[PDB]
Parts: sequence; C-alpha cells; structure tokens
Amino acid sequence: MVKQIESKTAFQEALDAAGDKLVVVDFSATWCGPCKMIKPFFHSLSEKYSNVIFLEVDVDDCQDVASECEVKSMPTFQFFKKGQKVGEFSGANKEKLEATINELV
Amino acid sequence: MVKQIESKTAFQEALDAAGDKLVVVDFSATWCGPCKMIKPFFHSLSEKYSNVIFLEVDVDDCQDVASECEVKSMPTFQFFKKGQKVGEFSGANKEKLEATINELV
Repeated sequence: MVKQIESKTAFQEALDAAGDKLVVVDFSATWCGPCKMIKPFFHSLSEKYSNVIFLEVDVDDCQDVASECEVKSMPTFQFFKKGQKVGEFSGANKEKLEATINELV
Repeated sequence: MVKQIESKTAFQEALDAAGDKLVVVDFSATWCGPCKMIKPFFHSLSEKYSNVIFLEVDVDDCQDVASECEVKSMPTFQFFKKGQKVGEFSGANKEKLEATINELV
C-alpha cells in the first residue's frame, strides 16, 4: 500500500530499499482538485500490484524533494527503477497511470 | 507594480477595482524553479505597462483561491477583464506572457 514520504532522507532510503522493483511516486498537493480525485485509485493500485512500490510526496511538506525532482504540475507521477527515473507524466489520468505501470514493471 | 494577494476577499476586491483594465495573475509557488526564474520579468512588465494590473497569488498561502481558480501547474497566468477570465496558460514563457498581454489589453 502507499508509503507517505516526509523527508528527503526517507525518499532516498525508499528508493534504495526498493531493489529491482518499480517505484511510482505521486507528487500531490492537498488543495489541488485532480490530486484529490485520483488519490483512491492510486491507493487501489497499491493493493493490486504487490510487486510495485507506491510513494506519496505532498509538495508542501517536502518542498526540497519537489524542487529537486523539478515538479511543476500536480499530480505528477515519476517512475524509478534502481534509483533511476524511467518515466514521468502529470495529470490525473487513471488509464495512463496503470498503462505506464504495466509498461515499466 | 505587482500587488501581493493574501486572501480571497482581497482577490475579489482587486478584480472589482480594476474596472476596464486587464488583470494578469501569476499563481506561483516558492519552491518551484520556473516560478523563481520568471518573477523579475513579471515585475518588469508591471513597471512597463502602467495600464495593466499585475497580481501575485502564492498557492500555498491562498489554497482556497488556487482551488477555486483550478490551478494545477506553476506558474499559471490567468487574465481577467471585468471580473471575467479571458485567457490562461502555464509555464515560465516570457515571450508568451507579453504577447498575451498585448493581445488582451
């Protein structure tokens, strides 16, 4: 299920502990409408794909992580495999989220 | 020069007091890179076009205004004439900002 990130150290330690597994990070903001609309579906994906790690970073909480990951739209999903970014898109598109997970797993 | 908005009442009162003038609102976030990159140029435009009102809304400060204006990218520029939205785009594009101001003034 979804891991809540509350520091840059925790973000890095998570990308390390993932090993060979795909990591999907949702960068979101609480005030932003599309973020709220997609949160339940992002949590259902985490129950459906045991083999993929799902992280949530609130950009207001972790402005340093947000800045460093160069986020500028919400939600933004970034995909990582062994510390490397292998995909990214923004917008609350359900079909695209899952289709990207299936391409990258 | 640029007016700092710190409430929804102040945002509404500003759109009222503008009368027939174009209002350009920059929705930004302090942590976001492109926002910081374009801030000086947005302030130079405000000195150059006396006849246009330039407002700044920090989306962390005025999450209600941000939500209601349905912002989801930073920076987002929204353009208003007599309380009505007449244009919008996002991204730190200098030429486009000024070209839109000249189309709408």
